[PDB]
Amino acid sequence: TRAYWHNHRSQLFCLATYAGLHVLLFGLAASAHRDLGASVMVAKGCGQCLNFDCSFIAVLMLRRCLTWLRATWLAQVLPLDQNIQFHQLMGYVVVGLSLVHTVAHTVNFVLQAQGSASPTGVALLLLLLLMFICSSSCIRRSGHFEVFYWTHLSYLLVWLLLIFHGPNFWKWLLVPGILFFLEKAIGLAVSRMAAVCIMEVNLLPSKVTHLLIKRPPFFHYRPGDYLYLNIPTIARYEWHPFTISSAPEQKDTIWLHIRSQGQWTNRLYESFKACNIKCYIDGPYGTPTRRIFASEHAVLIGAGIGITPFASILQSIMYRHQKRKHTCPSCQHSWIEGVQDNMKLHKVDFIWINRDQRSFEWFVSLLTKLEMDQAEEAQYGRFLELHMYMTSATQPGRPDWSKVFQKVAAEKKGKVQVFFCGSPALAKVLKGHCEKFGFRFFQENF
Amino acid sequence: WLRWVTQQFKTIEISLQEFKAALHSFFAERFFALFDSDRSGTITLQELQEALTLLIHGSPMDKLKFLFQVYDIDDPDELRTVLQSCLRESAISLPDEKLDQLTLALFESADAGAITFEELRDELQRFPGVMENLTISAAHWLTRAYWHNHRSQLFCLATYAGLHVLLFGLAASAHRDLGASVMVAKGCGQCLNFDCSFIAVLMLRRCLTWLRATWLAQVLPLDQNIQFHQLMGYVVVGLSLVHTVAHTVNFVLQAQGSASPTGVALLLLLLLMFICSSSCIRRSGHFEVFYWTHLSYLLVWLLLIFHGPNFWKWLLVPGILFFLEKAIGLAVSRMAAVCIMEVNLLPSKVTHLLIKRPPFFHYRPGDYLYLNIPTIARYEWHPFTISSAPEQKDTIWLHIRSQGQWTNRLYESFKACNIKCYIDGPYGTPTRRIFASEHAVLIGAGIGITPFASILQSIMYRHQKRKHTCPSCQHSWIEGVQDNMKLHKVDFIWINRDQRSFEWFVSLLTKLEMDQAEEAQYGRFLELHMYMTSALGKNDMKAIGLQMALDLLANKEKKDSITGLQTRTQPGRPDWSKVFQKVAAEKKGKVQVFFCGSPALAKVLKGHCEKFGFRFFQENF
Ligand SMILES: Cc1cc2nc3c(=O)[nH]c(=O)nc-3n(C[C@H](O)[C@H](O)[C@H](O)COP(=O)(O)OP(=O)(O)OC[C@H]3O[C@@H](n4cnc5c(N)ncnc54)[C@H](O)[C@@H]3O)c2cc1C
Ligand SMILES: Cc1cc2nc3c(=O)[nH]c(=O)nc-3n(C[C@H](O)[C@H](O)[C@H](O)COP(=O)(O)OP(=O)(O)OC[C@H]3O[C@@H](n4cnc5c(N)ncnc54)[C@H](O)[C@@H]3O)c2cc1C
Ligand SMILES: NC(=O)C1=CN([C@@H]2O[C@H](COP(=O)(O)OP(=O)(O)OC[C@H]3O[C@@H](n4cnc5c(N)ncnc54)[C@H](OP(=O)(O)O)[C@@H]3O)[C@@H](O)[C@H]2O)C=CC1
Ligand SMILES: NC(=O)C1=CN([C@@H]2O[C@H](COP(=O)(O)OP(=O)(O)OC[C@H]3O[C@@H](n4cnc5c(N)ncnc54)[C@H](OP(=O)(O)O)[C@@H]3O)[C@@H](O)[C@H]2O)C=CC1
Ligand code: HEB
Ligand code: HEB
Ligand code: HEB
Ligand code: HEB
Ligand SMILES: CCCCCCCCCCCC
Ligand SMILES: [Zn+2]
Repeated sequence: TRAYWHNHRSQLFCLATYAGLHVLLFGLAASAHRDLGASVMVAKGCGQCLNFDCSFIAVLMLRRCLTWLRATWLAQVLPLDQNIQFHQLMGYVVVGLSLVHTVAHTVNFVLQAQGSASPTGVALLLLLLLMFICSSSCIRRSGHFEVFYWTHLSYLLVWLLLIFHGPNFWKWLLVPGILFFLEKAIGLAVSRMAAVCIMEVNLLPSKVTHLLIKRPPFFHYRPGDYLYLNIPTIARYEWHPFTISSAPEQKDTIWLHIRSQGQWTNRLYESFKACNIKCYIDGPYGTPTRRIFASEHAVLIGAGIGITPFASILQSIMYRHQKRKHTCPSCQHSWIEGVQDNMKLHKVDFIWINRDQRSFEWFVSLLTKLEMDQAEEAQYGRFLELHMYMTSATQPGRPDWSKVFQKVAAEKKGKVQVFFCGSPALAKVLKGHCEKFGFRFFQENF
Repeated sequence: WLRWVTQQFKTIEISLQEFKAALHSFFAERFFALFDSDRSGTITLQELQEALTLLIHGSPMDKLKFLFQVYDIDDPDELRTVLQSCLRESAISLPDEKLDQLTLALFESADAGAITFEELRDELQRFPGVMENLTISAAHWLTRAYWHNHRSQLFCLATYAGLHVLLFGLAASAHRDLGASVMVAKGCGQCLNFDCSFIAVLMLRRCLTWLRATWLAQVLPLDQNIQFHQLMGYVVVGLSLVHTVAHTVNFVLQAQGSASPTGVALLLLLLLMFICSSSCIRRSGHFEVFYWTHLSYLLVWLLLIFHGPNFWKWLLVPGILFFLEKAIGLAVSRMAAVCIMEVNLLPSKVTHLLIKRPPFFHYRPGDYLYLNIPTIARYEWHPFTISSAPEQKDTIWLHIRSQGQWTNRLYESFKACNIKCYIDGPYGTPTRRIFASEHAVLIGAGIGITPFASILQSIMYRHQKRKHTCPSCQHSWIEGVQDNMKLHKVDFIWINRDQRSFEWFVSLLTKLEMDQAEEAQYGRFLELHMYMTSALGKNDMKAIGLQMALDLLANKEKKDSITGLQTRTQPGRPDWSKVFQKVAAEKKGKVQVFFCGSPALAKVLKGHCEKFGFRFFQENF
């Protein structure tokens, strides 16, 4: 659709520039070997393309530097949450190109039939087929992940073999390769790790587990800071990110809501379907959101399914709001302090738009809780308003942004803002509606 | 002891001149007069022996009689003169009315018309232990030291010299066949390829900050990068000189195209930079002229590309790193066209900027910033520590001390507002570990105590923002914790030679302490200790007499006259045993020490913390 193109705009640009660079290198090597007949030309071309891919696959799968890029607007412009299913694509392309390359050189060696390169080539083809065989989803689907890791560790020996197999290859391999080695060196046992222990585990409906891990003493995170969880019982060497779904004012534990959407998280749900186990979290990462707490009548709008950090944001807002309701220990006169200047809000909206509540029952329960929490406080003033839409049947059907925005602009609470977390098809609509009413728009990357 | 006395006497007849020279002042004159018992002006061996026996081996009554004889210049006028001489020796800069009131109080509390010697002893009896502890400061008579601090800089200098002798030998061995000329020429060629390449990667004003926060700042020096860079420049000039003379001797031996033209060009360019980048160009010149002339590093690198055939191999990494960082820094990268709200000139040539806090400017307590002023130096960017707590929402302070050519020129110019300045936002190590503790002991030794001002002001702001008062009953009560500061007490121990440029810090701590001293009746939350070690120690008889009036003035006013502080200022170095014992005596939580100073005290404090079980820290700033 038109909005499919608008959302996938930043994906199609990257895919097309990749295909363009491939055809550029292919044609460059084609021209430089036009003299040879139809077999070493395509072979040299595919060789150049393989150099490029077999080099940059690693930097495509760079873990630590990718997080640092996710914080800036760079995450806004190009999609850097897709690195895994761009990595699998570049792997498939390496396999296809290496296969056609072997076919080209074997046809050439047959035509010439009418060392260091060829044996190393056979071994390289065998290893690439090993990785492409023991790295497909059928290997992690069944509950063996360490087999996958051990087989797919052979990229090291593939790089070794390829160093003294392609003449100009080490030039390509060096910079991404040295970046990869640097990042694997920075990441050591307990560099930013912590051997925290699960204090409890719940199993909410819709196959979502609700980890209550034990808070590490010196672990301080802003609301919305995701962590990279690791559970040896499930998979020893996998590190899947997860968004902390508990307001930082939680001093005892750290929640994590882990929705079943794959092979690791499914393994987690099924395993605990049978608590104190080992976990190794890796720090708080994510965008700092002080623009919300330093605002008035913020309008948090979360669409799609990237709204787990809004649970943390809303719980932190309501905690810091309850933390300004004083009562005299003698007169019992309860008076409400004005702004604390660490949170400057006078109202909040929350418009969660989705297609259903398939996986988010914990979210709906938490929002009813935070709405009933101040429901008796609504006698003088309502702080948190909840607008939840479903668009498939709670006000069913898509909203009317003119209507809800005019309802916002109806009463005067201050400088109305917007914060958004969703599909860029809707982000520009919100930017247009937003500067129409003088609402200072913002957009969040999570 | 007779041998030491004879040696000391032989070391100087010993007239009053050599006496004052060995003793290192009107007190010195009185001592020279009272030492020669025969009033002969020269100190014989017998007179010096008797003086030493009466001072060291003499009883406290003998020392008291000697002090009384030295004090009676013939009363209040003599006491005032002696106290003035002592303060001149003690660097105690007090007002004339302050000294008058001190002399009056001393004459009131000591004279029971004239200070009687019996009355003098009866009053000195109030001084506990000072009787036996009475000892003249002149008797004080009876390198790896700075390497202990330089154990990290000398590491860098040594590895640098090693990585030069390595390249020199590597190039000399490969070309030993050439006779005595091209060997050193090619050695210097390689050393130049290294220095002219890395001298700029030393100047990373952006990546160093990221490295300044890490423990790499603890292991190797990251503040003295400018001096290491100047040193590498000096050795580039020296090496270029020997390299040109090597090639010219080679040429004249052979005579007995890129080489010669680009050689002359690089030689002249490096000489131009070495001339227009000395101290004199900025002491009495335009910082802009310095910047423009010494911008020629681009031209030097360029002409070096097609002069050293394999030089670009070196220049690849540092050149691209330098240009990457320079491109990251753009006109609105993180700059902010901040407007000075107002400036002051606090004493000791320190200027005090109040720059208007940008609306979207959030800094932790103790974050520095790279201030620039297009009026002082158009292009230089100097770092400075925010000396205003974050909870202060109106303006950002900056306490800038004249310690060079930029800051000094700033002070001079303002000595003659709404100007433009381009700060570079917050930096620095995180400081939340100071707030998440109990009875933290912030110790600031040396000249790194500007962020402790910010931290103390933020701590007191939060403390005052956890004191409540009901609008109805007016019942005032306190809270337990605010979840952003869990402290229960703070001890600020501040060692320095003198109050030279920190009287603003003094006037700030006075404010903090007295702002809650009237609440210390039920609980004291911040304890201020201030040590000016250069002041005369409480063991010196003159210093004993001076304290014998300072203490009375304190009891009269309840304010230590030196600073108006509620606490008293303790001259001399601290006995960390007693300090940590007093810390451990009371129980306010898990003690945590913090520190910012020279490693010489870092090791002492780490040893004592292991002795007393306190989790010593040392923040990097
Ligand atoms: C910052 C962030 C926070 C997230 N928080 C949550 C959360 O709280 N709850 C939740 O249910 N999901 C969350 N996800 C998405 C995802 O479900 C988990 O991150 C995790 O990747 C699931 O692993 P999986 O076994 O299902 O992956 P697979 O089933 O093996 O892979 C299928 C999908 O998972 C993605 N994926 C696989 N490995 C990774 C990886 N290492 N990093 C990122 N994506 C990966 C693939 O791109 C694809 O979309 C988050 C993603 C990100 C980027
Ligand atoms: C994080 C930090 C915070 C500081 N805060 C203060 C403060 O609040 N008040 C204060 O009086 N001083 C402070 N200084 C020290 C110093 O006075 C200033 O940093 C300032 O840069 C000195 O300028 P100058 O022109 O006098 O130096 P110059 O006269 O130009 O140089 C002489 C000395 O200054 C150093 N220096 C010169 N240029 C720089 C530069 N760009 N960056 C760092 N050092 C340089 C040299 O290494 C040498 O030690 C701080 C230093 C650092 C590293
Ligand atoms: N960098 C990128 O390229 C990014 C891409 N994405 C894209 O996000 C998509 C997520 O799938 P999905 O979440 O289904 O798509 P959406 O993100 O469009 O669904 C989000 C919600 O917005 C609602 N919505 C869309 N337009 C309007 C409107 N005009 N008025 C009111 N409500 C509206 C939809 O309702 P209904 O479902 O009823 O239409 C849906 O429930 C992925 O396909 C991915 O490609 C995500 C992030 C960034
Ligand atoms: N990593 C490094 O190499 C660093 C080095 N420095 C050092 O900072 C120094 C600055 O001069 P300065 O700050 O005077 O050097 P110091 O830090 O040694 O002097 C600072 C204060 O510490 C006091 N002091 C020193 N040793 C003791 C002790 N054993 N017991 C009690 N008090 C003590 C001094 O008292 P008194 O003056 O009375 O002796 C002085 O008041 C430079 O010489 C430099 O070497 C600075 C930063 C880091
Ligand atoms: C270069 C070479 C190479 C190649 C060819 C490849 C190829 C591939 N691949 Fe690879 N990978 C790689 C190299 C590679 N690769 C690396 C290096 C990585 C990273 C890992 C780590 O870090 O450990 C990866 C990673 C990876 C991953 C991740 C895991 C997680 O989750 O953690 C995946 C899934 C993949 C898949 C794949 C596929 C499917 C393919 C096709 C065959 N991979
Ligand atoms: C990785 C993937 C891969 C694979 C599998 C392969 C496989 C192969 N191969 Fe190769 N190659 C390659 C990649 C490859 N490859 C490269 C990259 C190169 C380089 C390119 C250029 O040219 O640059 C080559 C190159 C090459 C050559 C050329 C030589 C040189 O060194 O120069 C030849 C002959 C070949 C053959 C071959 C064969 C026969 C095979 C199978 C057995 N290869
Ligand atoms: C060519 C190369 C080079 C050389 C040889 C040099 C050499 C030198 N240098 Fe230099 N620098 C440089 C390159 C250089 N350089 C750079 C690149 C820089 C940085 C700048 C910027 O960043 O802008 C500097 C920077 C610099 C500075 C800084 C400024 C401020 O304060 O901020 C100074 C002072 C200097 C000095 C010097 C000296 C004294 C010498 C000796 C002559 N230095
Ligand atoms: C800047 C500093 C510098 C300077 C000034 C110079 C200056 C000079 N120089 Fe010199 N070089 C150099 C640095 C230099 N340089 C280098 C670095 C090189 C290279 C070395 C290698 O091996 O790398 C050379 C090189 C050179 C050579 C060899 C060959 C080529 O490379 O082409 C020669 C012959 C020369 C000469 C010379 C002369 C004659 C002069 C003066 C005029 N050198
Ligand atoms: C099939 C989807 C392709 C998406 C391409 C994403 C590119 C991510 C680049 C990440 C660089 C670190
Ligand atoms: Zn009351």
